[PDB]
Amino acid sequence: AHWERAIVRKNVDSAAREHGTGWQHLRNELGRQNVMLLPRSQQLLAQYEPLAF
Amino acid sequence: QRQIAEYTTDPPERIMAGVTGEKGPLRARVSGARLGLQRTPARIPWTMQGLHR
Amino acid sequence: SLHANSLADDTPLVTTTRTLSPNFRAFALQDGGVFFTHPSHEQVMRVGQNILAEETKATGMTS
Amino acid sequence: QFVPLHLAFPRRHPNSWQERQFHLLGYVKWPKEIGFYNAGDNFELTPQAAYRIYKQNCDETFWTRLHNEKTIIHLLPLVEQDPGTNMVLVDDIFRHHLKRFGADHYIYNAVMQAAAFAKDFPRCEQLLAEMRGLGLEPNAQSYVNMMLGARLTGKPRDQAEAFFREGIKTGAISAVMRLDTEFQMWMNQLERLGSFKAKVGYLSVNEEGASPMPRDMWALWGWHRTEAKFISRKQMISEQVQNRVRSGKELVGTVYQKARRQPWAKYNGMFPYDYNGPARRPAASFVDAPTPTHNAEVCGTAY
Amino acid sequence: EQLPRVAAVAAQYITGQHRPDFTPGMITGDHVVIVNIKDVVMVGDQWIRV
Amino acid sequence: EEEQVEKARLDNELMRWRRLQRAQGSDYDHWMEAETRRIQEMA
Amino acid sequence: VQTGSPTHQREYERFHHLPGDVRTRPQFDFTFGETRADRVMFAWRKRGDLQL
Amino acid sequence: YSEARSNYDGTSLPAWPAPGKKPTYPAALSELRLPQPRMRKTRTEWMYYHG
Amino acid sequence: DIAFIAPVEPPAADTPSFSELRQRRLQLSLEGYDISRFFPDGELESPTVTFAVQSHSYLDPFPDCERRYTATPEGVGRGNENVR
Amino acid sequence: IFYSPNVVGELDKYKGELLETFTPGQHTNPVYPVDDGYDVFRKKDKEAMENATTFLDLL
Amino acid sequence: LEKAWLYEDSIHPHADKNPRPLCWTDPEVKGWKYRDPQFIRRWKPNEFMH
Amino acid sequence: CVAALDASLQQTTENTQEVDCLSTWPLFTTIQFLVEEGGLPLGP
Amino acid sequence: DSFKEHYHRVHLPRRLALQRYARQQSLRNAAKGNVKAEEV
Amino acid sequence: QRRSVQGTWNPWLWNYETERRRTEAPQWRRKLSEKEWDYYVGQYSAQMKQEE
Repeated sequence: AHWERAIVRKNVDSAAREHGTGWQHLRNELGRQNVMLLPRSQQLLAQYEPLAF
Repeated sequence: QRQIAEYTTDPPERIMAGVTGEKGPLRARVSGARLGLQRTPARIPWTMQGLHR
Repeated sequence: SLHANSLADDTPLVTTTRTLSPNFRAFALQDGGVFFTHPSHEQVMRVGQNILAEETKATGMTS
Repeated sequence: QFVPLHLAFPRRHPNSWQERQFHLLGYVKWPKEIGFYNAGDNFELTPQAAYRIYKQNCDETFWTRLHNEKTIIHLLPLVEQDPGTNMVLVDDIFRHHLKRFGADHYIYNAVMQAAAFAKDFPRCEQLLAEMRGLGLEPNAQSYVNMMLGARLTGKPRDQAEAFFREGIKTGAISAVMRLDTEFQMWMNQLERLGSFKAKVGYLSVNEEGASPMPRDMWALWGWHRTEAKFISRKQMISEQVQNRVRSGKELVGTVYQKARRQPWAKYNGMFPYDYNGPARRPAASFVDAPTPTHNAEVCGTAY
Repeated sequence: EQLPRVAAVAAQYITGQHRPDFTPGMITGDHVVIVNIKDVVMVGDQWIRV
Repeated sequence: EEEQVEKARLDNELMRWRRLQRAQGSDYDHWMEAETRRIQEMA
Repeated sequence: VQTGSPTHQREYERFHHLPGDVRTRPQFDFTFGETRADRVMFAWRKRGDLQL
Repeated sequence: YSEARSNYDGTSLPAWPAPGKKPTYPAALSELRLPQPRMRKTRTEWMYYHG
Repeated sequence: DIAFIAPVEPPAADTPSFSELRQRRLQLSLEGYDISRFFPDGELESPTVTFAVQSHSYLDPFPDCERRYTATPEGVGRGNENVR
Repeated sequence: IFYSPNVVGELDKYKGELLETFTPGQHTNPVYPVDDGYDVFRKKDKEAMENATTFLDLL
Repeated sequence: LEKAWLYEDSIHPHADKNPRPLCWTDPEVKGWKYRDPQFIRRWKPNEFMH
Repeated sequence: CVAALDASLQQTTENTQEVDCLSTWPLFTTIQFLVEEGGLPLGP
Repeated sequence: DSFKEHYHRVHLPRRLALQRYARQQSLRNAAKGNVKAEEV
Repeated sequence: QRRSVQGTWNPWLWNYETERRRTEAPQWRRKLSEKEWDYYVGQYSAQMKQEE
C-alpha cells in the first residue's frame, strides 16, 4: 500500500505541477473546500479528464 | 558677480579648484557632486580603505 | 509559499493563474456545489496549435 | 602550489544571491525613466530625471556648482539632439547658477561645451569673451571646448590652431612635444570622440545595457575581491569622507604603495554569508506610488 | 544555477516523473539539453571540499 | 625601487603573520586566557 | 549509520546521531592526497589535552 | 437520483451570500488558545471542521 | 481636540540601511538628551521626516469643571512605538 | 446518466463576491501576462508563449 | 541517463528539435518577515465629519 | 527681472516690423544701460 | 560498465556529432562557391 | 475497460499554457506620468538629502 499510494501521489503531484501547484497545497485546499476526492480519483481525473482536473 | 563668488566660495574649494592629481582630476573635485550615491565609482584601493583617527 | 498569505483565511494556498483561467467560468448551485464551464478538448488543442504557429511563423517550422 | 588558494572561475555565487546582495547593499530598482545600469554596469541617470532632480533640489542647502555642472553634463546629449528646446533648460540652469553661486570656471566651461554641441560658435566666442572680461582666465577645459566647437561647426584647422596656440601662450595647456604633433594628438582624440550624430565617433554608439539591476554584483574594479564595484552605503559614505579628509595622499603614487596594493598576502576566506547567501533585507516598497497611467505605452531611450 | 538543484530539475524531466501518466515500468521521458555547464556555480569551498 | 618593493613585501608578510598568529594563539587555552584578560581589562 | 555516498554524506556525518563534537565540521581533512598509515580521516579541535 | 445531505433534516446555512455582499470565510489558523505559533489548518482539521 | 502625530519617513529613506545610519549617528551623537528616551529615530535633525497624524479624537470636560472623557489612538497607529 | 442543475448565478473566481449580472462576452476576470522587467534573472520563455491571449468560449 | 544532452559551451547541434526554454523555480525562494513600512494615512471628509 | 525681459524679447522676435515696433526701443535702452554701464554678462 | 566507461560510451558519438557541426560552419564557406581554408 | 469522455491527456494539451499574474503589474519600460515623475524624483531626492 505504501508504494501504491506513493505512485498515485506522485502522479497527482505531477499533474498539479503541470498546472502550477503542488500536491501539498492541492491536498490542503481540497480538504478545506471539502471536496473529498481520494487520490485514486484525483489520478483518474488527471489522466482521463484533464479539463475536470 | 565677483562678490557673490567670494561670498559663496570657501577656502577648501578655492584651494582645491586648481589642483590636479596623477590619475586625473582630484577625487574630491570629481565626487563633489553626487546625484545619488549609486553613481559613485568607489575608486579607493584596499590599501586606502582604512581611515585614521 | 508565504506566511502572511498562508495565515490569511480568504487567500488559499494554491495560486495558479494561466491563459485559460479566464476561460474557465464558475457558477454557484443551490446545493452548494460549483458548476464550471470550460472549453472543449478540440478547442484547447486548437488554441495550442495556434500558439505554436504564432511562435514558429518567424523562424520557420522545423522537423 | 597546484592546489589553488583562491578561485576566480568557476563562480561562487548563484543567481538568487545577486538579487539578495543588491537588496542588502541598500540600492533601489528605479524605473527606466529615472535611470538604469548601462552596458558597463554603471548607473546612468536619464537627462529628464536629471533636470527633474535639478528643479526639485536647486533650492536646498546641499546643491552645488558641481551639481549644476553635472546636470548640464547629463543634458548635453539632449542638447545635441534638439538645440532649440534644451538650450532653454541650459539657460535656466545658468540663470540659477548666477543667482546662487555666480561666475565660475565650472559653469562657464559647461555652458561653453553645451554651446559647442549645440553648434553655436558665436555663442562660444561670446562666453569666452565674457570670461576674459570678468577676469576668469580661459582654462585648458575652455580651450578644448573652443577646439571641439570649431571641429563640430566646421571651422578650419587653422581656426582651431589659433585657439590651441592661444592656450599654449596662456599656459593653461602644457605640451611636451612639437606644437604640430600636439595639435594632431588633440584632433585625433576629438575625432575618435565624435558627436552624438556623426556616425564615426564613439558618441554615435547609442547601445545601452537597459537593466534595472547589474548582471554581476560581485564585479571587481581593481585587483582583489575587497575592491568591489558595488559596495554598501555605509562603506560608500566612508569612501566619500576619506576622499575629502585624505585628499593629500591622492597626489603621489609611490612604488611602496604600488607594491603594498598587491593582494597576494590578503586573506581570502569563506565568511558565513559565503555559505548562507547574502543576508536577507527588505526592499524599498513603493505602495505609495500612483498607478501607472501609461503602463501600456513603451518607454523610449534616454537620448 | 547550482549543480544539485539543476541535476534534480533535469532528472525530474528525464525520468518522465512530471507526466501524470507516469508508470514505473514504462520508461518514458523528455530530452533535456543542458547548456553552459562550464558556467555552473556551486557555493564557496564546495569545489574543494566535496 | 628595490628597497621600496622589499619593504612592501615585508609589510605584507607581517600582515599575514599577524593573521596566522591570530589562529595560532587561538588554541583554546591561550584564547580563554586572552578572553578573560580582556574581560578584566574592560571591567 | 551510512545512508549515502561520500559525495553527499560525509564520513563524519555517520555519528550525527551521537551528541557532542561530531555534529560540527572537523578542522583537519586527511582524506585527500596521500592516505595516512593509521587511516585517520578527520581530526577535531584540540580541546585542552584531548583531541578526537 | 442524488442526496445532498449534511445534517439529519438536509438543512444548512446559506452557502451563497447576497449579490454584491462580502462572503464569510472559516478560520484558517488552528484552534489554539495561544497566538503563537500561527499554524495553518491541516486536512484532518479541515475534515473535523466540515463534520 | 486631540491628534496622535508620529514621525514618518519616505519609503526611500525607510530602507534598513538608513535605519542603521541613524542608529550609528545617534549612538555616536554627543548631545545631552537621552537617545533611548528622547527622539530614538532622529526626527528633529532629519530633513525628510514629517510629523503626520494617525488618529483623531476629542476630550470633553466633566460637568463639575468647565461625550467621551478618554482618548486612545485607533486604526492606523494603534499600539505602535513611533506614535509618540 | 442525466444532470439537471439549479444554478444561482455567475460567480467570480478571484473575488468571493457573487455577480448580480451575467455577460457571456466579457471575461469575468481579466488575466494579464507576467513580464515586469525589474527581474534581470527571470527565466525568459518564448515570446509567443509569454504573450498569447485567449478566445471567448461562451460566444 | 541517455536522454540528457550535456554541452560544455553554449553551442549545440540540437537546433532542429527546437528545445523549449524550460523554466523552473527553486524551492529556496522564501520571504522572511520584514518590518512593516510606515506611511502616512489618507483620511476622508466623511470620517472627519462624523 | 532680466529673465522676464528676455522671455518678452523672445516673444516679440518670434513673430522691418520687428525694427519699427514701438516696444523694442525701451527694452533696448534698458539692456543697453545694463550691458554698457551695468556690466551684465549677457551669457544666459 | 564503469561510470567513466558508460559516460564515454554515450558521449563519444555526441562528441563526433559536435565536431561535425563545427566543421559544418567551415563547409558553409565552400558551399557558397568560395572555398576558403580555416585561418588561425 | 478504460475510456475518457473529455479526452485523454497528451503532452501537448497544457504544454503551451504559461503562468500569469492576478492583476496588471507596473512595467519597467513605461511612460511615467507627471504624478509618478514627481513621486519617484521626490523619493530619490529624499534619499540623496539624507545621504548628503
